[PDB]
Formats: sequence, structure tokens, C-alpha cells
Amino acid sequence: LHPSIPCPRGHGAQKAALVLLSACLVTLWGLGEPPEHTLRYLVLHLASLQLGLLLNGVCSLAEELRHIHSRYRGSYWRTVRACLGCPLRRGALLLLSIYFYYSLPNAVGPPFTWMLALLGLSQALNILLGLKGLAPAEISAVCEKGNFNVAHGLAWSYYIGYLRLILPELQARIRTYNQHYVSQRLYILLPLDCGVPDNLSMADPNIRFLDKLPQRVYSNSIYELLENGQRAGTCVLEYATPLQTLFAMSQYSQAGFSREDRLEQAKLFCRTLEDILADAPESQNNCRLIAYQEPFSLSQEVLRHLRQE
Amino acid sequence: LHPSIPCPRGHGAQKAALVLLSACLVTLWGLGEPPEHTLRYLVLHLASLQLGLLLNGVCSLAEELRHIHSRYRGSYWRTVRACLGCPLRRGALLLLSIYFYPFTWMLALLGLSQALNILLGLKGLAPAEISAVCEKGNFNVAHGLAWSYYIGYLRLILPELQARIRTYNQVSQRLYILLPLDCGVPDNLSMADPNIRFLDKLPRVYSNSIYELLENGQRAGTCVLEYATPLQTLFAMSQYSQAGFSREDRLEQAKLFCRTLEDILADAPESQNNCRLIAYQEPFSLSQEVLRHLRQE
Amino acid sequence: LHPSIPCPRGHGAQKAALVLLSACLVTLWGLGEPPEHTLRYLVLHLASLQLGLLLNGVCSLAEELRHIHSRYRGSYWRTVRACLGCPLRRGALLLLSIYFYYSLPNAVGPPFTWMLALLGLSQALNILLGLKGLAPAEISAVCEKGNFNVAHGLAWSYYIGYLRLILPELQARIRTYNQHYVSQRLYILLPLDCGVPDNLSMADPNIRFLDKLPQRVYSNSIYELLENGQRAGTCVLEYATPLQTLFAMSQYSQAGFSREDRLEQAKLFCRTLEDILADAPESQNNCRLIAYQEPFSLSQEVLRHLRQE
Amino acid sequence: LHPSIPCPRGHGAQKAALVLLSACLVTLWGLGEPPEHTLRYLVLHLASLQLGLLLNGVCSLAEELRHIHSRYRGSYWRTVRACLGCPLRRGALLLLSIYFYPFTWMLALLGLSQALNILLGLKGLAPAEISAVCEKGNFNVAHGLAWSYYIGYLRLILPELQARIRTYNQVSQRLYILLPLDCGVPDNLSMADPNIRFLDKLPRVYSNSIYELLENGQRAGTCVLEYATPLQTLFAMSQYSQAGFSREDRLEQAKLFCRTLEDILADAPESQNNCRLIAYQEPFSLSQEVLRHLRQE
Ligand SMILES: *OC1(*)(*)[C@@](*)([O])[C@](*)(O(*)(*)(*)P(*)(=O)(O(*)*)O(*)[C](*)[C@@](*)([C]O(*)[C@@](*)(=O*)[C@@](*)(*)[C](*)[C](*)[C][C][C](*)[C](*)[C](*)[C](*)[C](*)[C])O[C@@](*)(=O)[C]C(*)(*)(*)[C]C(*)(*)(*)[C@@](*)(*)[C][C](*)[C](*)[C][C@@](*)(*)[C](*)*)C(*)(*)(*)(O*)[C@](*)([O])C1(*)(*)OP(*)([O])([O])=O
Ligand SMILES: O=C(O)c1ccc(-c2nc(C(=O)c3c(Cl)cccc3C3CC3)n3cccnc23)cc1O
Ligand SMILES: O=C(O)c1ccc(-c2nc(C(=O)c3c(Cl)cccc3C3CC3)n3cccnc23)cc1O
Repeated sequence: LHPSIPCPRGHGAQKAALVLLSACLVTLWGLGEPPEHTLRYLVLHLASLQLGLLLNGVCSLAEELRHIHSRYRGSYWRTVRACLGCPLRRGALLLLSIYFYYSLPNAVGPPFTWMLALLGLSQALNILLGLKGLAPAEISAVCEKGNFNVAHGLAWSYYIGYLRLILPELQARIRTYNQHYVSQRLYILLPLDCGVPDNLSMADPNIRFLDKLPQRVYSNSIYELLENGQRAGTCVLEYATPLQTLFAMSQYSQAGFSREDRLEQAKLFCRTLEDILADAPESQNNCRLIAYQEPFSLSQEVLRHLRQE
Repeated sequence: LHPSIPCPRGHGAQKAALVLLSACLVTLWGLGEPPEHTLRYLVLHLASLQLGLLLNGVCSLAEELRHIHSRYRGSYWRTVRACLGCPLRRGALLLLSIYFYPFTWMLALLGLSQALNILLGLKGLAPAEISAVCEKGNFNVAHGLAWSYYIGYLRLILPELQARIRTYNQVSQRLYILLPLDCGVPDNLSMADPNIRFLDKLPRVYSNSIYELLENGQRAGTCVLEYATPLQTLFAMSQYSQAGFSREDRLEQAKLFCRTLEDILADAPESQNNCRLIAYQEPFSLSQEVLRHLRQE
Repeated sequence: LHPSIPCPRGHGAQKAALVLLSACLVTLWGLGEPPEHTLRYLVLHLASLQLGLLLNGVCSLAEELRHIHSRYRGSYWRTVRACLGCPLRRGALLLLSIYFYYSLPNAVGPPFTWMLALLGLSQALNILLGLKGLAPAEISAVCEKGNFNVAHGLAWSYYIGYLRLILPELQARIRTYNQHYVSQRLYILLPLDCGVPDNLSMADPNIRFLDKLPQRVYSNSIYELLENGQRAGTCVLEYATPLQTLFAMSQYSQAGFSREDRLEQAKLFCRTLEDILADAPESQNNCRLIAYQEPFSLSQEVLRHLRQE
Repeated sequence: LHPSIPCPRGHGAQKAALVLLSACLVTLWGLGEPPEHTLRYLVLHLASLQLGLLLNGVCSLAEELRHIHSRYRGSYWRTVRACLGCPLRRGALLLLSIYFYPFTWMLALLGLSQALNILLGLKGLAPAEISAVCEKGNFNVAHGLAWSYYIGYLRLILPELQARIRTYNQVSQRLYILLPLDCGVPDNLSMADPNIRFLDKLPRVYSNSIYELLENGQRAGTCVLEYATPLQTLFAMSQYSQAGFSREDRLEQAKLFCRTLEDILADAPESQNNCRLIAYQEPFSLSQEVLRHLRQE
């Protein structure tokens, strides 16, 4: 393609680690220290590192528990899974550590508690002082692991392509429509299931096409909402086009894009678009975002936002 | 918006770390070990951790030095900066360690343990931390832009492209997407080079253009040449002042999106000998660069 | 559904393991032995178990290397991956063990070599005497892990549904066709890519429809093969219908059925069908199986099997 | 057939084990440790491994006792047999261990290690061993049969079923698949029960039947009732003598395929309030069993 295009990161770090392991093993052999001390240091280092990761995961879970409904379907198992790996394993070594602590001969106890408290203090400093800060090489590695982090791209493409050019003149469009023939402000429907029908009527019988809007093609339709048959106001309704890409992404079947990733990114896209639109020059009192999940009547969902005006 | 929608991650981890700090300091006060030993061992532990991170970065330098020209503009300083997380904080911690000071035995032991951390993958990020990085901002746009292009314009153009090409000769058989890493694409391709001029079109409504390529005023080839639409988004973002999208960030996402689009098309069913990508960067004649791919047939 | 229908196996074994861990930890605490001996035994046991798994994986790789092209694309990395887990990790601990062995003070060496040889002998006995035999509960767990082991089902369904009822009267069909208007024996095309076109002609321009066959619907077509324009014999050609299911399985996009699993099971189905047909009463000299991979002209592939007759 | 097609796995592992045996015995002869100590420690190691496998099976008994009625016909003997791999070989090894004989300390230690083997998943099968089991024979047919039914008949019937139902009333709105675990399905449903009789059909060619259900000679409901096609395959296999497919194996795959088909339809897009599965087993009136699901609406 181009020599300036980065190739995907390989395993040079693993090769460097192999070389470093060989060099350190050779040096340790040369120094002539007993292998027992090497094994002891490795066991201690691994145990200390995993206890530090346990403390870091507990600290994160103290914050990740706040998104229990939003992120982990309200079940604690996945929240603990996503914060400190396998909870069954972690519990197994937790009980092993409790046994070790309660089985010391009391001539080693307070020293061991002192060491444990020092490790906890070091981990707390690491979290508070930010010494566990990812280098941007590692950040880039995470953000390039797979081609699924589409939420930011979809949100920004949507904004620039459509909303940056629709909203500025939309108010004038609605004004001329009202003068010639209410319907205030654009409404973007955000189904987290990302099910976008061709037209809105089959999605909800209380939403029926009324008319188009004057003035590329920029085909925006005016929809009227019926509450118990009575038309309880009308509004310009519109599905989020980029949510069609996520739906088609999962049906692609060669991307490996699952339904769970479909919902995770629709949720991320839902938040990102609001953040972009919060400070956008041409979105103040000019559009509304309606996010809903199928378990519910769409008409009432849209109607609730018209009352606030 | 909707309760299921996650809110951005807060500072609860910092509060938990503060609680842990309070508990640990209360404990240390309870035991009665003298403060100086506690402080000395704390600085020793922090110094060991920082030198271990230095070794981890040096190991990562092996991988990051292979992208010296592609990713870091042929500058070693940039590569080392990208390998070490916080140069200032690590510098301060190493300065404290130096102030507070066999010996080669523990250097090898600490290196051996760090080597096994990389090899056995013990520093792998948890899903909570993987996703936290992925939503740090709103500038990881390359993946979404590439999938939007494929699932949108490209998937519904490639399989019918060979057909419309087949009715024109009675012109290359591939769709040629130009990808300038500067993301500067004009309305048409005449301003790009004087050697490319509009010829005709190809029968929702899809508007594809034929552009004949010539050398020294003489025809030398013709193909369906079209800019990549989602580069408008990358360029328009940079001009959008309130985003904070810089040229370096724009140029980074332009490259990743270029590579991402290639992997999508590598395994795609509709891109078999149908699509060709031309990634180019002005230090240059566009016509010659495209013509190189035309002669590749 | 039905109380006689087994539910998917849960994690009762994990709960029993937790209870056993708790009981053994309590007993160890009661006995009052030093925790150091417990930690030493655990480290020794884990190291011994992983060395035993390394030896078992090496023994398997001594046989898995024989299927390098067929199974692992001719690359050793995946073969070593599929036999003994991560080879980088295994190499890391292999070098660590070499360092430990070469760093003993020569007053422990021969004892350690004796222990290592005993472990190797025990592993060799385990493999040879079959003491590492999976209980049928575990076999059922593996065979029920996911709904992808479709090869045996597809092969048997194909046999019973189609071939058991087509082959017995096919020879009579070809005989009456020849008498009324060569073409001997059924030919089943087996594309490992499982790309089944609606008709054969677009797959290969040298295969063109000639006629159907007399005598449910049982629509079998007679195809003529052209070599350099000259018709080099004709034969009853037919795609393997169950390979359409695998192709549609991967395009389903909600099953998680990847292209690699598509090829793995098509390969397994290819072998299973031959095994069924080897001893089938009505398949002796009555059908041929043609397996091919897209990198190749289909006509020559089919023609090669007509020469042998 | 084709070189890429894997051949069935041979006995190369046994040859490698023989080579390892030769090397290890040559080593033991070289060192000069007396034979009796070697043999005694070998039997001790084998006894420890066998008792560890016994503990692993006892732990697996917790999971296998929950399927006592479903999987093992309500017999404890069957469950214990299914948890322990080779009762005879383990019995012989434990007999040798008993012949060759603190003490409770090592029992807890050996149990603790076995507990962590299960909890940390250190006995997980490698991909080579996972696939070796999956191709031990050719009787793991439940997965393929279920996917063939869905991707074939079912996927192209369910979405147009509600339509053809909607044109008939001017009848239940679901397709009812009967799944007798004996795999015995007649040509039509009249022989099944006298309370089910053919009524009419529903407009490649698909032949769906309407079957009215009645009680005491009185109409009580009507629905599209049809047997599961791939149960013919399971039953026909058993009658096929050269396969070796027994009733117990047929009944095992019938159940797994029944459950497998439910998971496919649980996440399917075309089975939303469209398909209902009726798994039944004669120790019984079929009409009453189906009618229970009819009233569930
Ligand atoms: O097994 C393995 C495991 O482990 C893993 O996981 P992770 O997350 O990575 O974890 C980690 C561990 C460690 O590391 C490793 O791995 C190895 C090394 C060694 C170490 C030593 C000891 C330590 C201390 C403790 C005491 C007991 O972590 C930890 O630490 C724990 C341990 C346990 C586990 C393992 C065992 C071994 C031992 C040896 C001795 C020397 C993953 O999972 C991987 O994969 C593996 O698995 P598999 O399946 O592959 O086999
Ligand atoms: O593998 C894992 O995930 C894992 C998770 C958690 C732990 C873990 N270790 C301890 C120890 O006190 C301990 C042990 Cl027992 C042996 C050697 C050295 C040490 C101490 C230096 C830190 N400890 C105390 C409370 C809570 N947790 C743990 C170890 C793991 O290996
Ligand atoms: O984790 C893994 O995959 C893994 C893989 C391989 C090994 C591994 N251990 C040894 C040892 O001699 C050893 C060590 Cl060094 C410390 C304590 C006890 C022992 C011996 C009782 C067996 N050994 C010798 C040759 C080849 N391999 C290994 C250990 C792992 O943990």
C-alpha cells in the first residue's frame, strides 16, 4: 500500500523478552547464587504482582459497580469478571492467602501484615499518582486490536455528513412549512437493537406518514403521532442512519461482529453523539436524541419528549 | 438519555485507592514499625516497579523501532517517548531512588521477572481497562469510517461495478480509491493533477466517474478513479475547531483507516479483483502513481 | 421442554472444588504443619503437572506433526499451539528449568535427574497404558461444548436421506438412458470452500448441461465434459447438498460459525462420508467422491476420475 | 481423496511414549539408583495420580448428579460410572497401592492441589485433544441434524408461515414440531393418536398440514402439527445394522438435538413467537400433550 502506512504490531516485544530472559538466566548462572533464591524471588514476585492486580481490580470494581445496569446487565458476575479476571481463580488464591496468613507461627505474622500493608499502600499510590499510565504505544495497541471500535467514527461521520448540514436550515424549513400549511425540532430515534425499518409505520401503527419537507436530496419526513387515535402533536422523526451500519455489520458474518458488540457500540455511539452535539454550534435547541430498547410503544416514547418542548 | 446508556467513567477508582490508603496507613500506625523503615521500603518498591516499567518499555522498543518511519516520522525520540508512559514521573521516581542510595544479582532477577511478565502476558489489560482506553475521547474514528464505507457505498457498488464496466467498452476493471494521507480531496480530480480529466459517468443513485490518464498529452490508460468519501470527515474534523482534532491525529487516523479498509477488503466477498487502494502522500504526480497500478495488470 | 432433556452442564464441579479447597485448607490449618511445606508442595505439584502436560503435548506433537498440511496449513506454530498451549510460555519455563538443572550444586543433581526421569516414565506409562482416559461425562462435555460439530450429522443425514435411496436404482437409470439415447456412476463434488452455485456451468465453462435422468422428484442431471472443446466423456455430476448448509451456516452471522470452522468441518464431513460409504451396502462401485480446493480447472479434476473407470 | 483432507489420527503418540520410555529407562540404568526405590516411587506416583483422578471424579459427581434423571435414567450407578473413566484400571492401580502399604497431612495436600486443578482449569484439554474426541466415531449427529433442519426446512418456512396462516382463517399461529424421543414417527399423524386427523394443507414446494385436535369427539383446537424430519435419520441409523447405532445412543442424540434446536431457535430471527417444540416420551395421549401448549396462548 504505502511504506508510511503502519503495519499491524507484531511480537517484537516477545522476542526482546526472550532475549532478556536468556541474558538474565546466563548472568544468574554466572553469578553462582543458589537456584533456590531465584525460585523464591520468582514465586514472591508473581504472588506480589497478582495481589497488586487484585487490589487494582478491587479499586476499579469500586467504580465499575456503578455501571452495573448500563454495562453488565445488572449481574455482578460479569462486572467482577471484567475487572479482575476469573473470580473463581481469584477467590481460590484469596482463600489460600487467608490460610497462609492464619497459619504463621506468630513470629512472622506482624512482619507479613507490614509487608501486605506496604503493598496495598504502593498500589494505592500507583492508582492515585497515576504511575500506572499507559504509554501511547500501548494505547495505540489497544485501540488497534480489532476493527470494532466504530462508535466514535460513526458518530463523527454522522455529525459532519448529515447533521452539520441539516440542522442549520431545518428551522427555516419547518417555519416555511408551518406558514404554508408545530413539528418543531429534529428527532433522531436511537434503537439500541439497531433495528431500522424502511419506514416508521410498520414499526409503530400510531406513527403514520403525513408529508415531506421542502428542500442534495435531504429527504426529511414529517410524522404525526396519534394518542388513542387523537393526534397529540406532530414532529419530524428520523432514524439514526449509522445504526444501520452496526446492524449490517453483525449480519455480515465474516467480521465476527456479535450482537453483544452491536449493543455495546450502539450504546457508545449513543453517548458519543450526544457529547458531540452538546457543544456543536448548530445543535442548541435544534435536535433531540431518543434512545429506547425493545423489552413498549414507540409513540409514547416520542410523545414524552414533545411535552417538555 | 436512557438508563442503559453507560455514563462516562468517573473517579471511583481514586476514591477506592484513597480508602485503601487510609486503611493501610492506619495499619502501619497500628503495628508500630518505625516510619523510616516503612518509607525506605516504599521507595525501594516504587523504584523497582519503575525500573521494571523501564525494562518493559525497552522491550517494547523492539516492536516500536520497526515502525520508526511509518509511525514516528523517522525520529528515535518519538519512538522512545511512545514506549515510556510518563517520562517526568518516572524521572522523578528514579531521581528519588538515586537519592536514597550482591547488587548485580537483583538487577538480573528483576529483569528475569519482567521478561516473564511480557512472555506469559501477566500485564494484559482487563476488559474494564481495555474499554476505558477505547472511550478516552472521540477520535478513534478510523474503524467506524472504514466500516461505514464498506457496509455503505462499497458493498453496494463493487459487485455491480464489473457489470457496468462490461457494458461500456461496447477502461480498467477495478474500482480505484485514492487515499491521500493529507485528507485533502477537491470537488473533482482536475485540480488534483492536470493529467486527469473527466470523461463520462457510469449508469440508490450511484455516481461513478471515468477518468482517462495520459502522459505528455498522450492517452495511456483509463479507469474509474474516485476519492475516498470518509476522508472528508477526517479533514472536516480538523477544520472543526471545537473538536481539537489536530493534523497529526488526522494523519494517524487516515493511515489506520487506510490499513483497516484493506483488511476488510482482503476477506470481503465483493472485493475479489474488483477494488484497488492507492495510498499516497505528497513529499509528485498523481497520474504516474495511479498509472503504476494500471500497468500492474 | 421436557424434564428428560438434559440441561447444559453448569459449574457444579467448580462448587465441589471450592468446598474441597475449603475443607482441605481447614484440615491443614488444624494439623498445624508449617505453611512453608504447603506452599512448597503446591509449587512442586504445579511444576510437575505442567512438565507432565509438556511431555504429553510433545508425545501428541510427535503424531500431530504428521497432519501438518491437512490440519495446520503446513505451519509448525499452530501445530505446537494446538498440542501444548502457548509455545512462548512453554519455552520460557523450559529455559527456566534448564537454568535450574545446570545451577544445582552437584549434591542435588543426580537426584533431580532421577526425579525427572521418573516423571517421564510415569507420563509414558500414562500414555501407553491409557490411564489418561476421559470419562464419558467429560467426553460428553467436549462433544456438547458448542453446536458446531455438524460433520457427522451432515454426513449421516446425507447418506440416509439421499444416497441410500438414489444409488440402488441409479445404475438402472443410467442403463435405461444409455439404451434409449457411458455416464457411469454418480459423482459428488466436494468443494472444501463449500461454494455451491445454482448450476454447474457458471462454475466451469467446460461443464454444460446435457440432459436430465428418468425418475420423490430426485432430480439428477447428466453433465458432459469438454477437453479442449472435444467431449472427453460424460458423467452424472452432483454437488454435495450438505455443503450448502455449512456455507449458509457461516453467512448466518449469529451462530459465530467462522470460515476456518467452515473448512474444518467440510474436511471432517469429507472424510466421514467416505467412511460411511466404504462399508455401505449400496455404494460399492456405485459412486465417487471428488474433493477439491480453490487456489485449477474443475473439468480436469472430474476428468481425472473418469480415466480410472 | 485430497491431500488437505485430514486422515484419522494414528498411534504416533504411543510411539513417542515408547521413545520416552526407552530414554527414561536408559537414564535410570545410567544413574545407578537401586531398582526397588525407583519402582516404589513409581507406584507411589501412580497411586497419587489415580487418587487425584478419583477426587476429580467425585467433584464431577456434583455436576453429574443434577442430571441423574435426565442423563442416567435415575440410576446412581450410571452417574458414578460416567464420572470415573476406567473403573477396572483405576481399581487395579489402587489395589497395587494398597498392596504396597503424618499420613492425613498428605491426603489434604493432595486434595488441595486437585481442588486448584479444577478451579484454575489446569486439566483443560488442548485443541488437539478436544478435536480428537470430537472425531472418535461418527455418532455425534445431533449438532449437524439440528443445523440442517434450521438452515434448511425451518429457516425458509417460519417467516412465511404466519402469512399462509393469515390467509386461511378468511388455527394456531405457531408451527408445532413434535419430537418423540423414541424417534418413531409414522407417515402421517393418524396412527400417532386417534384424536388427530388430517384437515387440509397450506399453499421449493413446501407441504404443511393442518391437524385439528379434539377431546371426546369434540373439537378443541387446530394447529400446524408436523414431525421433526431429522428424527428419521436417527431412527434409520439404528435400523442400519452396519453402523452400530444403538437405542441408547439414538436416544442420547435425540435429546441433545432437541436441546440444540432450542438454542438455535432461541437466538434465531425467524422463530419469534412462530415455532413451538413439543418434546415427549411414552412411559399417554399425544393430543393432550399438544393441547397443553395450545392453551398456553
Ligand atoms: O496456568 C497458566 C495460568 O496461570 C495463566 O493464567 P494467569 O492469569 O497468567 O496467572 C498467572 C499465574 C502465574 O503465572 C503463570 O502462569 C506461570 C508462572 C509460574 C508462577 C509460579 C507460582 C506463582 C505463585 C503462586 C503460588 C501457588 O499466577 C499465579 O501466580 C498463580 C499460580 C497458579 C497458576 C499457574 C500455576 C503454575 C505454577 C508453576 C510453578 C512454578 C493462563 O491461564 C495460562 O494459560 C496457563 O493456563 P493453561 O490453561 O495454559 O495451562
Ligand atoms: O494468581 C492469582 O490471581 C493470585 C491472586 C492473589 C494472590 C495473593 N497472594 C497473597 C500473599 O499473601 C502471598 C502468598 Cl499466598 C505467597 C507468596 C507471596 C505473597 C505476598 C507477596 C504478596 N495474597 C494475600 C491477600 C490476597 N491475595 C493474595 C496470589 C495469586 O497468585
Ligand atoms: O507453566 C508451564 O507451562 C511449565 C512448563 C514446564 C515446566 C518444567 N518444570 C521443570 C522442573 O524441573 C521444575 C522446576 Cl523449574 C521448579 C519446581 C519443580 C520442577 C520439576 C518437578 C518437575 N521442568 C524441567 C524440564 C522441562 N520443563 C520443566 C514448569 C512449568 O510451570
